[PDB]
Amino acid sequence: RTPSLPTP
Amino acid sequence: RTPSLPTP
Amino acid sequence: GAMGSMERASLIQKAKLAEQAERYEDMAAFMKGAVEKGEELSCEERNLLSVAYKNVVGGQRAAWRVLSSIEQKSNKGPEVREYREKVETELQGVCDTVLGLLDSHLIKEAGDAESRVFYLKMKGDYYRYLAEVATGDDKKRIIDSARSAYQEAMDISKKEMPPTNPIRLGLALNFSVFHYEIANSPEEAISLAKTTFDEAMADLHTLSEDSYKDSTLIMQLLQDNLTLWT
Amino acid sequence: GAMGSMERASLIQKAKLAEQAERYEDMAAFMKGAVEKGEELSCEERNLLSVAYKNVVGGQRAAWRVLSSIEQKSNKGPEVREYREKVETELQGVCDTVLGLLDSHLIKEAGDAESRVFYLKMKGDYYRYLAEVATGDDKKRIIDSARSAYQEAMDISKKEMPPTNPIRLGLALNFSVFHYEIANSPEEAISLAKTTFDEAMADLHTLSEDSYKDSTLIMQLLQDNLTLWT
Repeated sequence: RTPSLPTP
Repeated sequence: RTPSLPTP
Repeated sequence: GAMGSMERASLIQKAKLAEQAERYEDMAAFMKGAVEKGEELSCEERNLLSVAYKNVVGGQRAAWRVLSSIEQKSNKGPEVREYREKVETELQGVCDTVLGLLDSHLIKEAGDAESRVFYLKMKGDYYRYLAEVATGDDKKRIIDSARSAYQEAMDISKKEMPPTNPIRLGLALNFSVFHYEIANSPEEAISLAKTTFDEAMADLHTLSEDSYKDSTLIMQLLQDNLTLWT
Repeated sequence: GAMGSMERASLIQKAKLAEQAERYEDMAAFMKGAVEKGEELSCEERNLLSVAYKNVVGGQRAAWRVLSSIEQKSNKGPEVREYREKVETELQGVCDTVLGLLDSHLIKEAGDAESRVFYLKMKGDYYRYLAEVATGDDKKRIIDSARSAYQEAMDISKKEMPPTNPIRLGLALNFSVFHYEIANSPEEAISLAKTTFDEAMADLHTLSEDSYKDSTLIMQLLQDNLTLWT
């Protein structure tokens, strides 16, 4: 899969 | 603290 | 319900403690309690809500993928399917809880672009997570619900936020992932990531050092995906 | 209770799946269910039980330490204390559950040295975890309960197991940690670690390559602690 937004 | 036994 | 007796401020305080202790289930429960107090969330509080549920559902999704992979390779008794179903139901429960909070009543009370975009992005994300495990009659409706939320968020962000705004950037990143992974629209994913990146690049000159750091971080994540996709 | 309707073999199968999915709470619940079927546990099954609860309590202990540290630095409202207490109570609950399984009825049905030492080592460990958070009137009794379990385990292991046996080695490692961290007996800790290491070293020549690997791994952990302690 593709990386989505991580935690800040 | 000191390390105890980890999981195998 | 269970958090009804605790002060709002205490729930927020404990959410922060739970984050430090990496107790994300607790963190989510505290923030659910805080939302259910009925007051709007600040920027910091919105972030706490997001962090909490992202970690919880993140673990569930990772587990689901492990089990799903085992299940597919097995295709032996019903246990793998049963356990995958269990994790799936729990995941759907968490998604439904988050979506419930957004619908009752975070989104409707969110007037400022920053808050409204944040919650609509969340709505898109949690429908997207539901879509990842969906198969039945409502699968297309789940996908369209994700799409609709992301689209409204995009429309607002384009009108009301600079192209370097971290929320706008993160929304674009996740909507592009939606296109690539869920909607079978890789060209749309690539186009969105590219245009987002380029429009942000052109606005970096307006930013302070701190803002520059945040925007360029997310820009790099867009670039990372473009590199993977091309 | 909740696992009463599931086959023993299915519970074991799901414990293994839960391990792969890093769902340690589930894993522990499955293994609790398996124990409650009333049959003795194999070597593999004992390891699954241990892994499950070690991970669960491990997370709780880490959280407790974070919160305890915050609490001490604060010495502001009651929230840190309250939340530390919450985590503490949950931790004690898990320890009590494990100790309950050992007492009803794993230990009393364990006749072979390998099984009996394994369970008594577990008993020592979970009393040790209780000791880490204890303060009240029964604190000394908790410590003595840990000591007593470890000692019985040691006595059996010395009589019935070679000095390179991984269970014997791990027991010695953890009992030495007990001495250092709980009993305020660093010299006893060092002595035990040293003698354990040396007696294992002298028996390595009897081992196969696979057994050599396992024994030397734990020996290195003993050496690591000796290095830290001296």
